[PDB]
Amino acid sequence: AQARKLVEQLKMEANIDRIKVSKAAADLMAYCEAHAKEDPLLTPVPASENPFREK
Amino acid sequence: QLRQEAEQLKNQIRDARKACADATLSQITNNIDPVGRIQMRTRRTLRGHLAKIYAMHWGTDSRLLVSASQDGKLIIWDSYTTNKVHAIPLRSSWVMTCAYAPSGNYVACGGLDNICSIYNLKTREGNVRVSRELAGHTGYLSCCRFLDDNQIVTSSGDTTCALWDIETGQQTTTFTGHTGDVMSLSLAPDTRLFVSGACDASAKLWDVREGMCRQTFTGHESDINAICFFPNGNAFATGSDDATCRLFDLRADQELMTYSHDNIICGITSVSFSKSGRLLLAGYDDFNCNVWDALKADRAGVLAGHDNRVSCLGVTDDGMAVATGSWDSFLKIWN
Amino acid sequence: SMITAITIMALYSIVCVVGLFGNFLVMYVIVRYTKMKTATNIYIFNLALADALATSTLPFQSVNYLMGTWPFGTILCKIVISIDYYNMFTSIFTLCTMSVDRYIAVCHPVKALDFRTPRNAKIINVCNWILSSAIGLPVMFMATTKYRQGSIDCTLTFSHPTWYWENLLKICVFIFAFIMPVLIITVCYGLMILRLKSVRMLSGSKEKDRNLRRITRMVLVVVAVFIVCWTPIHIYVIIKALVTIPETTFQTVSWHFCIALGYTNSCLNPVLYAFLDENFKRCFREF
Amino acid sequence: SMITAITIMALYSIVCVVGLFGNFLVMYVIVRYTKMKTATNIYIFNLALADALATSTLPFQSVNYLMGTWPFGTILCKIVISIDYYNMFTSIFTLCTMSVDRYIAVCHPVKALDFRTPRNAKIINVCNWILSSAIGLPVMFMATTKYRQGSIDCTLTFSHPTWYWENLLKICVFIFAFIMPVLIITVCYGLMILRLKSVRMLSGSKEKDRNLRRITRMVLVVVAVFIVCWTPIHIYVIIKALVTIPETTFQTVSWHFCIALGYTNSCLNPVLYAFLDENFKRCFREF
Amino acid sequence: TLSAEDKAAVERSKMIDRNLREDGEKAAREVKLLLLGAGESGKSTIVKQMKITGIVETHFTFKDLHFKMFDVGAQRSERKKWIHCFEGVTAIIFCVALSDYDLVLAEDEEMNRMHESMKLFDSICNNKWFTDTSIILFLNKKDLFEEKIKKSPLTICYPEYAGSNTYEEAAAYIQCQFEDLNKRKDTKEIYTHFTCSTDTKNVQFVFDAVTDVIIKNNLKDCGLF
Amino acid sequence: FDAVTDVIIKNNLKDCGLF
Amino acid sequence: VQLVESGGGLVQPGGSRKLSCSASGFAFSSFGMHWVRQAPEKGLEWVAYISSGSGTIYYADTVKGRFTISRDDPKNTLFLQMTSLRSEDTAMYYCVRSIYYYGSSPFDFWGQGTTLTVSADIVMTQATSSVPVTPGESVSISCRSSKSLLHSNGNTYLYWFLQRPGQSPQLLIYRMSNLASGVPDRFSGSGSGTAFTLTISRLEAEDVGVYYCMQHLEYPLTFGAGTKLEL
Ligand SMILES: CC(C)CCC[C@@H](C)[C@H]1CC[C@H]2[C@@H]3CC=C4C[C@@H](O)CC[C@]4(C)[C@H]3CC[C@]12C
Ligand SMILES: CC(C)CCC[C@@H](C)[C@H]1CC[C@H]2[C@@H]3CC=C4C[C@@H](O)CC[C@]4(C)[C@H]3CC[C@]12C
Ligand SMILES: CC(C)CCC[C@@H](C)[C@H]1CC[C@H]2[C@@H]3CC=C4C[C@@H](O)CC[C@]4(C)[C@H]3CC[C@]12C
Ligand SMILES: CC(C)CCC[C@@H](C)[C@H]1CC[C@H]2[C@@H]3CC=C4C[C@@H](O)CC[C@]4(C)[C@H]3CC[C@]12C
Ligand SMILES: CC(C)CCC[C@@H](C)[C@H]1CC[C@H]2[C@@H]3CC=C4C[C@@H](O)CC[C@]4(C)[C@H]3CC[C@]12C
Ligand SMILES: CC(C)CCC[C@@H](C)[C@H]1CC[C@H]2[C@@H]3CC=C4C[C@@H](O)CC[C@]4(C)[C@H]3CC[C@]12C
Ligand SMILES: CC(C)CCC[C@@H](C)[C@H]1CC[C@H]2[C@@H]3CC=C4C[C@@H](O)CC[C@]4(C)[C@H]3CC[C@]12C
Ligand SMILES: CC(C)CCC[C@@H](C)[C@H]1CC[C@H]2[C@@H]3CC=C4C[C@@H](O)CC[C@]4(C)[C@H]3CC[C@]12C
Ligand SMILES: CC(C)CCC[C@@H](C)[C@H]1CC[C@H]2[C@@H]3CC=C4C[C@@H](O)CC[C@]4(C)[C@H]3CC[C@]12C
Ligand SMILES: CC(C)CCC[C@@H](C)[C@H]1CC[C@H]2[C@@H]3CC=C4C[C@@H](O)CC[C@]4(C)[C@H]3CC[C@]12C
Ligand SMILES: CN1CC[C@]23c4c5ccc(O)c4O[C@H]2[C@@H](O)C=C[C@H]3[C@H]1C5
Ligand SMILES: CN1CC[C@]23c4c5ccc(O)c4O[C@H]2[C@@H](O)C=C[C@H]3[C@H]1C5
Repeated sequence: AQARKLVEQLKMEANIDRIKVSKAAADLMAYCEAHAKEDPLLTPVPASENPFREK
Repeated sequence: QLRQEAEQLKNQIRDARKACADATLSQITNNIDPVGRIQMRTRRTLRGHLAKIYAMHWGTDSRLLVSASQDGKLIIWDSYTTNKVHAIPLRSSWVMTCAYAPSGNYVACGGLDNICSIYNLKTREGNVRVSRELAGHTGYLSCCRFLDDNQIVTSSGDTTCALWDIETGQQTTTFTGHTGDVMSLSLAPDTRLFVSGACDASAKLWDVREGMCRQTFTGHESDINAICFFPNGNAFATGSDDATCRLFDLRADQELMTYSHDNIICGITSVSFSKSGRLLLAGYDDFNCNVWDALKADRAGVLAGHDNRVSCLGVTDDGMAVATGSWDSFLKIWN
Repeated sequence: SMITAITIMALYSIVCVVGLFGNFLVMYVIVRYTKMKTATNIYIFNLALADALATSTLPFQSVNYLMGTWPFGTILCKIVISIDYYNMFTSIFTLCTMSVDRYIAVCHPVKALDFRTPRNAKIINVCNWILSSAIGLPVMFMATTKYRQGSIDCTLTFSHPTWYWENLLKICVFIFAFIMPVLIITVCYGLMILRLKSVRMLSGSKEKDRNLRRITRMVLVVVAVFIVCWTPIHIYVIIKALVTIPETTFQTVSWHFCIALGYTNSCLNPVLYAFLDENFKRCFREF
Repeated sequence: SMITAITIMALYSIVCVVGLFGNFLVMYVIVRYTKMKTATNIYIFNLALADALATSTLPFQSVNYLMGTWPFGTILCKIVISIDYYNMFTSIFTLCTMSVDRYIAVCHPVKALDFRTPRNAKIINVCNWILSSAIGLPVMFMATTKYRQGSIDCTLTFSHPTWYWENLLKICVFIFAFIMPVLIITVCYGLMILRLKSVRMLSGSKEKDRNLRRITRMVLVVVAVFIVCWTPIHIYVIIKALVTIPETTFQTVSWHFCIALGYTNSCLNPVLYAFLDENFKRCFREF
Repeated sequence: TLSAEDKAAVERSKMIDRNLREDGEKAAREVKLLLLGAGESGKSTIVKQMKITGIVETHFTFKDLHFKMFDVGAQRSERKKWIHCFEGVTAIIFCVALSDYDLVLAEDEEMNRMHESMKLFDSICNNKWFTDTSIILFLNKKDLFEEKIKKSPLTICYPEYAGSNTYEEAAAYIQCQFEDLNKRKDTKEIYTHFTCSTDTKNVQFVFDAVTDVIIKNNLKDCGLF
Repeated sequence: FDAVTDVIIKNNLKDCGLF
Repeated sequence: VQLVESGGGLVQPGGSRKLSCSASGFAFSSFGMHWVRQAPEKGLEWVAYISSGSGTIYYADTVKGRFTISRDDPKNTLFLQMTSLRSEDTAMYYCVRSIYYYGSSPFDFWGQGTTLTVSADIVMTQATSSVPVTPGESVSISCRSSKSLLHSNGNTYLYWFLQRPGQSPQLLIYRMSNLASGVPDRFSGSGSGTAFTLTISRLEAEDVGVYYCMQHLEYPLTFGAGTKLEL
């Protein structure tokens, strides 16, 4: 009975729409490139704009 | 016949995964230039913990942060000024997780006592008291995250992940199907779905509304200690005990990239992402945090200065700072 | 119960009255007749003053025992405990100084010409009171009043850890007020007796031998009274600290009896030192 | 004549160089690596500082012997004599405090939980330096420079009578720096060894018995080095005071050799306490 | 420089620092003990004797020494993942019953309880997180063991034991078997005590073992050991 | 000298009052 | 949460009087305590402050020395000691609880006020004194300062209070960016350094009262004159 429930969930998992990996990779790269300027970690912020400063 | 049918269906899913994949991600990411050396210097050194720190959760305002220790204290801090905003005494010392609400009103904690305690911060009395105690877990709570001020998703050691109505005090949706305790969980930005990794080397995508298992990934050798979503909500890097970090795509339904290095054999405790998502920051057992790149798959920086093992790591909401959690009872903020 | 309390209060009353009468009588004879023109009379006057100030705190302990609580206040509790600790060391150091004075007077006469001057006796006595201030001031700072079982208690409170500083106080008071003074007094008087036996003047005839025997008897009485009086209270404090003993009526009587012997030495110091002094005895016989 | 002076100067130079190298090396390892987060490392750091400050005055005595006169001036003469007397008592009191620390750590573990804290170690160490100020300040006041045979002499001058205060200083320094520390160290370590033998963990197997024998050997080496180093200089000072001895080349060599042994203990304190410490030994093996 | 609210917030942080240092000084003196064993070993009995879901915490004070006992028997989850939390513990109290050898395990009845307790002790003793932590071993139900060993021999469960049927010999042999399971005998003591109906002796034995552990810790702190 | 020393001892003992 | 004052009545000049305020329903030891006085026909005025744990104590320059402030945490009572009272001290004294951390709302709860009648520096400027308004229209209230309240951390320390006639005053807007807990969205604060503006959309009869602007940049705290509205 437990094995039947496992097979039922496995059948549910199998029938899923899968897109091409290259298109998703292009989406991931475009998202990373677009928001790079906003990210403080990638490009160092000036000290005056920086909330954390030496005391 | 059904037992053999399960193996045949798994073989069919494997064949479909192989059929979908055509190009390796490392070949496609060759075009983008490497980020280069990334040097982060400690800005603040935070004290007041006399016991082993296990977890920290960032506030939405990027200034407030909570910390969980074995002295029986949840201490809410001010990152900019190094002040202690609140100090919450705990009934049970053994605590393994702590969450901060998106509105900032509530703070959760949980551990070996099988109880999730919700702490109100905007009370008129002025002392942080217990609002609601969640019970009914047969296993140790390992992670908890606020979907809303009234809803919270917790992971437990009884192989059951539950959705809790804070006001009602009972569980609405129950999630089952993990062989072995669920070490952690992360919330997507849209908050409609979450993925939780367990100790059967699997990470299963879950749907809060439907309540059933959407996807399952089995790319890990041993077990999953940590799991964090990407900012778009379609990918999630995973941390494991086999000294590897793996990236899984929800739409592609397969493993994108694998992060590993020969000399590092220690397990990964925690992973996180920057604002853009380009930098993958992880926590290791070798006392040194390593920064990785989402596309280039190299080491962008090394964080050192933690005397004892790194329990947790979290990157703030706007991405201005990174505070690392270690077992030496010091939280250090890296900009 | 009633008989024990009456006996203890009567013992303290007799000790206090005899001590105050002897000390103030010696100070009255010194001030009105001798006028402190000699070094030995300065030492005897400082001994009488230290014994009078030590005996003055005794009715406060009598009231403390009879009532069971301290109603005198925190400030007077500090003053009484500080004066008690201060004048115990002051009286014992005065006894040691007089023993060293008689040792230098007999064994080193040429050096005694330099030593036995009124100015040097005033300097050494002021140094004795200053050295006693080292135990006087911190005991004054530490003494407070704490409520125990609804009754105020006048005692000493120590900073954490309590056990370490309490043992450090008890051991330092024991060594500095018992071990070193008994050794100094015993060795100095014993060598003094040996030198007096060596003296050709003291020997030779029956009358001179009688005078030598009287001097040796006086010295032995001084040493015996000092040891017999101060030995039980110090040993009892050490035993009480080391081994917890159940409270008994006999235990309470032994505690207040050892304290009575400790003050009894101060009471008998005028009789031994001033009354038996030949120079004072001539003054009493003249008037 | 020439050979004797060269030998004495070489002995002082070897003692000073080894002592400064050991003391500053231990203070460098403590500051750069340990950072004084534990009570025992605070005691070892104060021991190293006291030994370094005591060894720092040694070339001034070397120049004083070689020249035969003191050209450094009155103020520096006061500073050198005061630092020498101050840091001798400071180093010996630090040794006594570490002996009491290990005694409480073994025999009274529940009380050692209260005693062995960094705060209490800082309080007791500050009390040790304050108690050493009692011998530091008056020696600073008394030290002057007097012209003897056309040569300046850096020494201590006492108020009249000179003999009384000079004996009082010598006897107090002898008792407080030799008699009481040897008794405290010997009794505390002996009872510590008896308690360690009582411990079931240390006995039982050949390897554990070997470790127990190594601990007992370490304790006996510490006690033996302390007694052997400090005993000749104190006994020689007492003999020199009591009995006048004719000046001889051998007498001068014995005087500077006993002073060399006295500083030699301070030189060998880093080797015994810090270098043989397992916690420091792990730090040396890691780097 | 700082405003009035910033100064008052710094003063609030200093008051929180004073409270945290006071609570840390209170917590440092308290001795933490880990309780382990099977469910039917007799954990509740020995806890009630010493006194007179999730984690059960017991507070008792003996000879001015505070004890924390943590009972972890309620949890059903995998022990390997939360065992690293208990690294800084004074001693491990491991309780088993001597009468378990004839009573077969309830789960499938294919393995003797005594050998499951041997594997239970073997996993805890050889754990990488517990290398210098001593184990306080308690052997429970000795009177029932005496009756059971009179009625039934010890040879039937495993033929390796060939000694004569004696209560003292069988008890000492089972004690030796538990002692043999230790693979690092120099840095880890095993304190074995037979439990009984007398309440005082168990608490005394625990105080003696904890006193020896505090002696070991103080000697390591000094550096002699 | 010895007689003078004995006279000084007598004067000292008289000053102390033991004699 | 409740604060009640006792010890009022008539006092002869040159005498002494010791007030006591009892606290109920909150942790008294964690809040700093303010004394605020009010003249009968003038605005409010600050008296003194004691911090939690008695770490720091501040006074106004006009009341320095004569007034002594203390607090007792195990009995939860705030004590004000008054010595050598003068004819200008005929005012009603309020007790105020103020917690201080990032995101806190100090001056949120006000006392009831005890009457005391005796018988013989950043200047906050209210430009207007009284404006007749009708229920429904938007109401504009302006306050000005003598010093720029914009601190370098970004916070502007201006608090807005409303004292309803015959009732205790309540906090409306704290730090000019945040609304107080329990205040509707009808009130809004805007402006910049040295020029502040208060707007009341959808006027109500309960809103009618006296409006105070308070600076909290440095001690002594100086209040506004008080803009009163009417119908
Ligand atoms: C509170 C008191 C007891 C503290 C100690 C006071 C000291 C400073 C007092 C008490 C006894 C006093 C001495 C008593 C007797 C003499 C002899 C006289 O010819 C010169 C003064 C001299 C030498 C006094 C000097 C000052 C003195 C030593
Ligand atoms: C030669 C004789 C006169 C020397 C006598 C020295 C005496 C007076 C000094 C030296 C050491 C001092 C002690 C040092 C430390 C303490 C601990 C403190 O919490 C109480 C005072 C107390 C107990 C001091 C009392 C006075 C003291 C005992
Ligand atoms: C045991 C320690 C702690 C205290 C000892 C104090 C006494 C007993 C010591 C200290 C100074 C010593 C004296 C030093 C010098 C001399 C001169 C000699 O011609 C006779 C013996 C005599 C007088 C010694 C006798 C013993 C003595 C008085
Ligand atoms: C030798 C002479 C002069 C003095 C002897 C002093 C000592 C040895 C004597 C005098 C007082 C005696 C104590 C009197 C009372 C008690 C309480 C009792 O429950 C135990 C014995 C004990 C503690 C005695 C032990 C011995 C004792 C301390
Ligand atoms: C050298 C000076 C500075 C310190 C001397 C420390 C020694 C002598 C002190 C410190 C710790 C003390 C012990 C602390 C606790 C107890 C238990 C009590 O029931 C009997 C006394 C006893 C056993 C004390 C005896 C004296 C003691 C051992
Ligand atoms: C001229 C000098 C030598 C006089 C004595 C100075 C005293 C006051 C100095 C010298 C050594 C110093 C100690 C050295 C080491 C430590 C450990 C550190 O973690 C806290 C401060 C502390 C405890 C210091 C306190 C102050 C101290 C005791
Ligand atoms: C328990 C131990 C630490 C107590 C040590 C007490 C020492 C430090 C104190 C107590 C008695 C003091 C001595 C008392 C009298 C004099 C005479 C003076 O002209 C020089 C200083 C000198 C010699 C003092 C030096 C410091 C001293 C020896
Ligand atoms: C001889 C005088 C001048 C100095 C003596 C100092 C030393 C040797 C004395 C002073 C305090 C004494 C200790 C007092 C208390 C105890 C507790 C007991 O359970 C063991 C012995 C022990 C530890 C004593 C041993 C000897 C001791 C340490
Ligand atoms: C037991 C060992 C470790 C230490 C022995 C120290 C004493 C006993 C030794 C070491 C130095 C020796 C002294 C060396 C020089 C002289 C000068 C000579 O003209 C008389 C003998 C005399 C005074 C010696 C007497 C004995 C002596 C003081
Ligand atoms: C108890 C304290 C305060 C005072 C102790 C005084 C004693 C020990 C002092 C004072 C007088 C001193 C004596 C004075 C003179 C000499 C002659 C000298 O060639 C040998 C030492 C000798 C013999 C001294 C030995 C020590 C001595 C006897
Ligand atoms: C004269 N007088 C002084 C103070 C006190 C005391 C004595 C000896 C050693 C002490 O440690 C000590 O302290 C107290 C007290 O314990 C008991 C008796 C009294 C007595 C003797
Ligand atoms: C370390 N150092 C300190 C000062 C001094 C000295 C010592 C012992 C007893 C003394 O009385 C004494 O005083 C001087 C001097 O006489 C000879 C050696 C030196 C040595 C030891």
